[PDB]
Amino acid sequence: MKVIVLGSSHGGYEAVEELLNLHPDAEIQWYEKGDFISFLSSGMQLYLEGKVKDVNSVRYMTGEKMESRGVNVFSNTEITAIQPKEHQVTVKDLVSGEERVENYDKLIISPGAVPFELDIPGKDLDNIYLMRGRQWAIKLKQKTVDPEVNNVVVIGSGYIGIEAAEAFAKAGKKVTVIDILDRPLGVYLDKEFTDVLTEEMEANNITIATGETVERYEGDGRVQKVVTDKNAYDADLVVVAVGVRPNTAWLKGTLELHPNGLIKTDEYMRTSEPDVFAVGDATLIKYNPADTEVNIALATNARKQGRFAVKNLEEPVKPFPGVQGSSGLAVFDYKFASTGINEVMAQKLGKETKAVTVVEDYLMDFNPDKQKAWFKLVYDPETTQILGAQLMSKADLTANINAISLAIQAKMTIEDLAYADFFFQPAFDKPWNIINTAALEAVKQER
Ligand SMILES: Cc1cc2nc3c(=O)[nH]c(=O)nc-3n(C[C@H](O)[C@H](O)[C@H](O)COP(=O)(O)OP(=O)(O)OC[C@H]3O[C@@H](n4cnc5c(N)ncnc54)[C@H](O)[C@@H]3O)c2cc1C
Repeated sequence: MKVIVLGSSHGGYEAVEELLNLHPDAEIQWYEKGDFISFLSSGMQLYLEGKVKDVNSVRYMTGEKMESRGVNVFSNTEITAIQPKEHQVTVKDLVSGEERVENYDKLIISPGAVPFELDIPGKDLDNIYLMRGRQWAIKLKQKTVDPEVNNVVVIGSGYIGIEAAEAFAKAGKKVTVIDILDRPLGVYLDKEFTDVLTEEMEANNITIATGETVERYEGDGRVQKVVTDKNAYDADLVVVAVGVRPNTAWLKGTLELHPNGLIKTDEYMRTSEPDVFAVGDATLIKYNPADTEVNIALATNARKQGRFAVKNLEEPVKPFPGVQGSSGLAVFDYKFASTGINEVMAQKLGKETKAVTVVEDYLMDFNPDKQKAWFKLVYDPETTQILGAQLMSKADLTANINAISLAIQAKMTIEDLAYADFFFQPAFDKPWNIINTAALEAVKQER
């Protein structure tokens, strides 16, 4: 049984791991069009801030290690087309230009996504950079110490844009973040959280320009200005972090795709064609808070889907359990985490919700280490089932969001969480901990 896996990033990598422990006998080929196997773009911020010195260590697998396990690794080799009925792919060795056709019994593809670019005048003056992969990581890092870079503009105020803004602010640059949306990180956090984070970023000389549409880049050879409908900003470097496009144009006509380019798959990771499975950023995933399919481009999702594709390789026997969209990040001193439905998600899905927010010290009064914490619990108005939660503090309390992720999956209610058994010891929390306290508030709001 010969299985070909496309892609060495999170989705493709975990498919290879699950093949090794479920089908040790199989002939496994692993293809990567790039030069470097399994670079962790999630670790790029630690490298840009100087926490990690060696860019080549920001990875989780090497071709050498997988070959020791009997996998055939082909780096610098691109799968150019799939011929699904005859079960063949044509591959191109990018160093020699050779093209050959390869047959498979089963094919798992995790083609991923590419950074979205602004197709505007000035489009590629020098020093308009993107943020994905090893080559961009290295170029961004060289700019961090360049004395000619004084002003950097990042377009996009989502997760990746704020990571870039923090990294260049810490390198001593002046940073402006521009976006059409009215709040940074709105996809992850509601207004009472992003108001605090905006103040924190502005204290560290990041200007946030919201509600503005970028119209063109101006400069002579290299960028010098970014002009929006409302303003013109000086820029020595631009980081475009607007979003991501599925890497699927080459699949048009071969596999069924959604209007937005995402690959259609069912709950067993099967595509429209026999024996080809698709995983990761290029697909939709079962979203349990709202019982629907949503594109949630996270490494956690791609890894779980990669293993479930291998579980359903011979028979559709194991439907995907679904996810809650859990995410977490530190922005200067604040560490936040969120899961499930928040205001932007509810708007997009047309879902009605209720919520309580508690802001108080997470340790008892007499303990001098006490610090404020913000917690918001979102629940269904009819059933009072838990639909989401967001938490933030300068203290690290983020592991508590893992309990809310499970509560949503288990369809627990505000009353279940109000009296759930969480430990107490006064160096760590209060007799009713942060989750108990917000659920107790919600029980009062519904009485
Ligand atoms: C800056 C940054 C920070 C992030 N931080 C986090 C985080 O902290 N936590 C988290 O959960 N997620 C994070 N993510 C998201 C996460 O990295 C992605 O969700 C995940 O990498 C998706 O994996 P994938 O396999 O679907 O695709 P991709 O990572 O896009 O990889 C696809 C791979 O397949 C290769 N390929 C594509 N086409 C072909 C082909 N035709 N032939 C051969 N090879 C091909 C590509 O070269 C690429 O290596 C972050 C992403 C970025 C960019």
